[PDB]
Amino acid sequence: QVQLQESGGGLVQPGGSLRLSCAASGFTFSNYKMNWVRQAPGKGLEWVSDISQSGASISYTGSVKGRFTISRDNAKNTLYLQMNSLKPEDTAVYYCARCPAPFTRDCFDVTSTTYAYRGQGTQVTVSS
Amino acid sequence: GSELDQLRQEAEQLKNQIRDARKACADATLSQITNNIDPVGRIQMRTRRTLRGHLAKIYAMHWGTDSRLLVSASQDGKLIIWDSYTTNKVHAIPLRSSWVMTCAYAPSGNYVACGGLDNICSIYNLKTREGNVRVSRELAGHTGYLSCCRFLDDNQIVTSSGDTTCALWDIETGQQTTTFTGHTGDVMSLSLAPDTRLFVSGACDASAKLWDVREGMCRQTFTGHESDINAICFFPNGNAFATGSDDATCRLFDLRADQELMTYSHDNIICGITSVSFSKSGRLLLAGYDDFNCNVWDALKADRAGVLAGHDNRVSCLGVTDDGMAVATGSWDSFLKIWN
Amino acid sequence: FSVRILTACFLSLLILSTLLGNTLVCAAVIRFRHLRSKVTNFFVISLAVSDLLVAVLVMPWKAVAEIAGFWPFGSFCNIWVAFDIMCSTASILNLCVISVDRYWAISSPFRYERKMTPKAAFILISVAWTLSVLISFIPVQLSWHKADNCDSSLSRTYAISSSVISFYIPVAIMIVTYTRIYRIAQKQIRRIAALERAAVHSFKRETKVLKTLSVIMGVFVCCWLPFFILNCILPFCFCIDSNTFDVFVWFGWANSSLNPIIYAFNADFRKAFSTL
Amino acid sequence: NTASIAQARKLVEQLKMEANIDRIKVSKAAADLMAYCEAHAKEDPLLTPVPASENPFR
Amino acid sequence: DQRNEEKAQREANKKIEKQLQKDKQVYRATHRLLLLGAGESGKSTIVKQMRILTGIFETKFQVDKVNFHMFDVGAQRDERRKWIQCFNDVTAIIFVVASSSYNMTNRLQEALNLFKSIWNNRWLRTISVILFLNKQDLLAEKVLAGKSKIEDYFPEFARYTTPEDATPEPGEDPRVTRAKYFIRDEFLRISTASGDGRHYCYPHFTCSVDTENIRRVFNDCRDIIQRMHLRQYELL
Ligand SMILES: CC(C)CCC[C@@H](C)[C@H]1CC[C@H]2[C@@H]3CC=C4C[C@@H](O)CC[C@]4(C)[C@H]3CC[C@]12C
Ligand SMILES: Cc1cc(Oc2ncccc2OC(F)F)ccc1-c1c(C)c(=O)[nH]c(=O)n1C
Repeated sequence: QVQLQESGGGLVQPGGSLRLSCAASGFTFSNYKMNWVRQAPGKGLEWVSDISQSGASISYTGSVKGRFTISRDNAKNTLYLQMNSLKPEDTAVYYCARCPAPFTRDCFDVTSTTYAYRGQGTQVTVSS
Repeated sequence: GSELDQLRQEAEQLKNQIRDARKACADATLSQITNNIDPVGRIQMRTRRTLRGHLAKIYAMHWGTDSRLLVSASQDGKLIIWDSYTTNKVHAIPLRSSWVMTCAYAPSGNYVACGGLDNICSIYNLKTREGNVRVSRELAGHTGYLSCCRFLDDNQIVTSSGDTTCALWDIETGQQTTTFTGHTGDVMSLSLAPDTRLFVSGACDASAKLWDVREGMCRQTFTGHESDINAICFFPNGNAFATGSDDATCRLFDLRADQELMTYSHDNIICGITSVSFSKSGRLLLAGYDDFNCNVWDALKADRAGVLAGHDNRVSCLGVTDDGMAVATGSWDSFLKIWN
Repeated sequence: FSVRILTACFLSLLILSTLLGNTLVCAAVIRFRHLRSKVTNFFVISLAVSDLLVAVLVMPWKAVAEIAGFWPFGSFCNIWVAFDIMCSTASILNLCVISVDRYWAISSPFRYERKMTPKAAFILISVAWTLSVLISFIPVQLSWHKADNCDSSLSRTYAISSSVISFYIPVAIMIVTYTRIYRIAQKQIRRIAALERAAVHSFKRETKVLKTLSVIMGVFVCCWLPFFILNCILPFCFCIDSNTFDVFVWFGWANSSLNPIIYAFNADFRKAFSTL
Repeated sequence: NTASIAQARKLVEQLKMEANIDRIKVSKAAADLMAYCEAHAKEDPLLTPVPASENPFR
Repeated sequence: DQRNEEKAQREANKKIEKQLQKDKQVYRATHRLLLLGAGESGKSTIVKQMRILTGIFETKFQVDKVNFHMFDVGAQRDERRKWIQCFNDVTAIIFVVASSSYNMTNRLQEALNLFKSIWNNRWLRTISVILFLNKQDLLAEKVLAGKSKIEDYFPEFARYTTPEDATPEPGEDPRVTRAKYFIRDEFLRISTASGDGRHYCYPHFTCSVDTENIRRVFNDCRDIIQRMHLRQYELL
């Protein structure tokens, strides 16, 4: 079973630090273009970050570009999202949406809810 | 309190118990008795009959019970019903929608199925007394792309659509007698068992859920895959079935075990599978990959018995006759190579 | 074969390379279907057929006559000249219709796909072939190549009328079509630059089209034109003798051997050549 | 939010109906599959090389 | 009999092949088109402004005797990893992108990711994209009102300026043109990051002028087939 369990998150201060530990078990983690997506309360699923199969094609969305930092661990089969300098708009449930097709630089994991290879969802919230 | 999280925890513990029950009956695997049967060798089949009548890429095909008349779908809006014995096109059905993804030949040869991104399963009459072919029934109840369908009989069929739900249709009335709901991802293919009592459908959630055509519910869920299960085919024994997904690995699940028995993987082939079919004996697993070559996987040793040349585009459709006489592989080059 | 052995081996390997290339193209367009079903590929098929013809019934006779000094089948000199023209001007017209098809596919691709159907491609191929027929066979039946030591340039009264409609008008149409192709390609390349360079914020790709045209058009010119200018000025006579004119004839025929490496060099043809 | 609760309920009932089944041993399943293969290989033209006598394709 | 049913089947196959050869001409004539977006990104205004045309499933238009098959996907599901593979022999993927919805969810980043998945696809890599930066009539004032800013969802805006090869609209504020060309170049970045040469993006700006929009599609598909044939002949 393709299961993704994102450890960490919670409620932190806006502008601090946060690290999500997405346990990627059930598939060859070193062959899928794992990425990060979030879902704010009242907002749809938006793409956050992305990393290649080996860690070269690293890309983030404009809202987290330079702030967040993704890092895949092919040895531990886990995907990390080092959040730095958080913002009030970071109130969202971050999912671990995975690239369905391996060995490809393409996937539509930015789709709406009921997505197959998506994380179970960690409630990453900030204070005000 | 916290119905969502509590129900998710109960679902997680139920999945853990199911996995433990699967591993409990998994003292051995299909590869543990690999020394009891002789190998099959590299049997490189040749193109006995080539079919070049399509204009666009061929997305789906299906064989008939007579093992002579085969149907094929292409994005040009034509449903060419070939004659594999003499290389002749019996009919060229003008499809309502150009882009189509499914094919299902009736077990009696009188009907045929169509459908695609139009979310409508177009049933056409073949042996009608009106001369040419026409729309025998318009099954329009799906909200997603009608990926695949299979003909149980001239009265009721089941279609795997892109709305995460399958549905047992009814050619007599035209409505879904029962809907097969439970797939988390859009369904990509389904196959009927030789007993025709229950069927399994492979979706894009790495979980080929087994359904019951009678009760309309999901019997079992096979979560052994990793990527979008694009193809599926029920083992000729009726208790097992293979699955072809995008993870470049084919897996043979068994209904009586609720788990995968053999994983047909190979490092030389990294492209996913969108075509899976079994021969008359089920020993050969015809697997049409995305590398423009169909791999004839051995269902008992997990090794390809020889890739198939010819096709230069992705083979998205492949099927063996009811007697295993020949396998007709159609790819995205508007060609169908019938291998034997 | 002491000093003539070099030219003998050169002609031998020339015939072998021509035959190999043409047979490979024919086998790729008759065994496979991704190189015969396309409309623009029918002209390449016809070119390869004309090349196989000039390699089987034009090149070997001229080669053995050159390496033997004499002329085999002396009574068949007129028939061999008929075959030589029928093959060479057919190859030239095939190159011309290939360039015309490419110009139609580059300038007005929609009009090309609507008007230049496979039926229209067959009509154009037949037009080129019957043009070669009227240029070669009919003038031979009337003996238009005179004014058994079959070594002559051409009758001045027929040479001007033949090399013009056979090469000069075809080579002019080819020049115009390839120049318009280069202009449209450089316009598309300017657009591609305005896209990619802006995405990053030109002439490296604008030189690739020039190089591939000098390989396609420039090689054909540098092969056939040095022979056809002589064919046009030799019956007019400082001209060159018939001995050295054979070198230019063979240089022109070298375009026939180079055609498989020029036009069948695309990836679609190379993929079938690798498996064959 | 009620859609998520409905999906969770459906998943729970599906997993419960899947759990209380008769999952036979993988050894017995492989034995049945290999027995079916051995019994149906004699009439399988794809597995064994079929001559052009009764094969209407070659 | 010996030649009774066989000859009938042969003549039926001959008639079917004749019909198929007749249909191949119009199939090569009707260049199929894929019209999609990032979700309510203004594709309905494109279907409305397309030959004034079973709901939103497929529309056909013809200009200069060149008919087209624009297949709208406004009725499918959100997951698009399978039905988008059916557009592998398609001519142009007309991507109607809401160029002013960068603040509303970040729909602009969603469209960027959709265009990236379409570009680097295994089947859509040989097909160009007619990028239709729709909702320009709203972008005309979205950047000045401050309700939707580029820097809130794109930090590269500060490191970006209007290109020298830009064609602004008569009467447009420099900031509007700067944001429009920034979106265009952000699409073109991942467009040209493939480096294959088999397909190139065709960025256009729609929904600002109510003229014939299918004329732009015609002029784009013309150059599309031009560059396709050039790559076939190794000329580009
Ligand atoms: C031998 C001497 C007399 C010259 C004869 C000309 C030969 C080489 C030419 C003339 C007409 C030509 C044919 C015209 C049309 C076609 C259809 C095309 O789909 C495949 C090639 C094919 C079948 C050509 C093969 C070569 C051909 C037969
Ligand atoms: C010199 C020559 C020219 C000729 O014409 C063309 N040749 C090639 C292509 C087009 C032609 O026609 C053009 F004018 F339009 C045909 C035969 C010969 C010839 C050769 C080659 C020879 O070796 N011995 C010999 O006697 N003759 C007469």
